Amino acid sequence: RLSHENNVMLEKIKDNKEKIKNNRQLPYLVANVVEVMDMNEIGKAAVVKTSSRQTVFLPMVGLVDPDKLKPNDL
Amino acid sequence: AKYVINLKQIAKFVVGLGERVSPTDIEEGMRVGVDRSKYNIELPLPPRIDPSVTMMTVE
Amino acid sequence: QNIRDLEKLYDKTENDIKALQSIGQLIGEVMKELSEEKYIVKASSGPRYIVGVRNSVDRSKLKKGVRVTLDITTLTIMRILPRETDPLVYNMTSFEQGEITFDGIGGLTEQIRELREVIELPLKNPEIFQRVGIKPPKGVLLYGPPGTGKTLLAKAVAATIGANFIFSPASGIVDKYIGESARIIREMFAYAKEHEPCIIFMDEVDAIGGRRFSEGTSADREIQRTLMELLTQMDGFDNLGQTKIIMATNRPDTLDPALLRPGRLDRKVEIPLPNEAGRLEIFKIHTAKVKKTGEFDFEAAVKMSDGFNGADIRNCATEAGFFAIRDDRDHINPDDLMKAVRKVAEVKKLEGTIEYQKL
Ligand SMILES: Nc1ncnc2c1ncn2[C@@H]1O[C@H](COP(=O)(O)OP(=O)(O)OP(=O)(O)O)[C@@H](O)[C@H]1O
Ligand SMILES: [Mg+2]
Repeated sequence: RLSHENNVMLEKIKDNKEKIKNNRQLPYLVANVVEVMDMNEIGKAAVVKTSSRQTVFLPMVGLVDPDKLKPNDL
Repeated sequence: AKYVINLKQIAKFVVGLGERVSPTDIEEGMRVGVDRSKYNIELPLPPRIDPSVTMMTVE
Repeated sequence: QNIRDLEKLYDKTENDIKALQSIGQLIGEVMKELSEEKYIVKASSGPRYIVGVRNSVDRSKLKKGVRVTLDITTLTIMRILPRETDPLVYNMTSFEQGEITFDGIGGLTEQIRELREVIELPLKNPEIFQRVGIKPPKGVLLYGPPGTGKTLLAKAVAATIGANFIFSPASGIVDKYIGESARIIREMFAYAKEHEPCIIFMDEVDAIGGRRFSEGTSADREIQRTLMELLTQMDGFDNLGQTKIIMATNRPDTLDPALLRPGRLDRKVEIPLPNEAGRLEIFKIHTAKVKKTGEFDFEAAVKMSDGFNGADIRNCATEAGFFAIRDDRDHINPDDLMKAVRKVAEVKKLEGTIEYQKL
């Protein structure tokens, strides 16, 4: 049971990483994180500030350490 | 390898190559002929020179 | 812990997928309530909009100023996001800490009292300021010769006393784009109103403090707009609630008289060159960590260090440490401080003869 489950879940991890890969494609926009909030206090949600002058809010961030984002972090 | 491009005032995209330029032909400070759609580094260009410094060259 | 940690990795990948499904939302500012389902919201891009609100957002908490989130496609209000802190303000208040305390400052004891009567007294005893009837002071323009403690005092104030400190460089406000040299000041003063008490501290203000020109260039004209924006948010058509401003410079003469008026900049604490007994405190403070190896009677150094200004004494300590190294000795000798004092005093002639007028 454990062997088959582990062998299948390694492949499903590879599938998840591949599904991540199909959206981590260039080009990206570059934004400076304005401030990171934990909206659950009222799950980390940041407020990026794109170089296109748009201050886009995010319901939640992903693919990036939510605790390792500081103001003025490209 | 990823390249950070600083379109004058439209954006500050981060972009890969465009297969028409060797990866070692691009270095910091060079001007890149970035593709319009699905931006890419296509053609490096000579460094920007001020026009007023051009006619001061006797031909 | 194979299976459990693999499940944890699965939770991480699933969170990544959920983030992949999510979408962003624009941020705007509500400026009107046309109806119960029609709002006039600004956008960070700049254009205004007539936006319909959702059904779950509490319509009561929608007045001029509240930040809201806008869906990118249909431009519909989604959330009730709280007030904003500009990143160029957190980058200011998030300075390291500073390890020096009021003990580290020597000689300066009367001016410390004068500064603390405006920084600490109003913030911790607003009752004597009532029956006596004095209007609480706002500004404290520290000024003096270059290198006497005008900045170290601010570091001590940051470490000691308390209150939300905002260290402000002079040029760290000026930006290339139009108006941003004043929006930064506006957010600086707005953050204080939501973090009372605040001890906003500019520095080297003679950059944006110059006597406003009458025929200056374009650059000197946009700065004057910043000086106006700073000037109004101290005595303008509004009262600074609980904000104290500390202000430091080396050349008070090149300061705009409108900024120098008593009423905007209150008691002008002056930090002078250390004088005799003051210099002994400086020598004791700066030559206490060093491995002293003698009866360090600094009286000769006190006599010779005439006109020395603070950090210079620390430079004599540093040069004495260097001279001890020159002989490979591992601790300074009382006759090596003398050489360093002489060497620093000779260099002091290179500096211009520091002149300044008591304002
Ligand atoms: N009273 C003092 N006791 C001990 N050290 C002092 C004293 N006053 C100044 N210093 C020294 O001064 C240094 C900090 O800079 P300083 O206070 O001289 O700058 P400043 O005069 O505020 O500068 P600016 O000319 O840029 O406004 C430190 O090395 C500190 O040891
Ligand atoms: Mg200073």
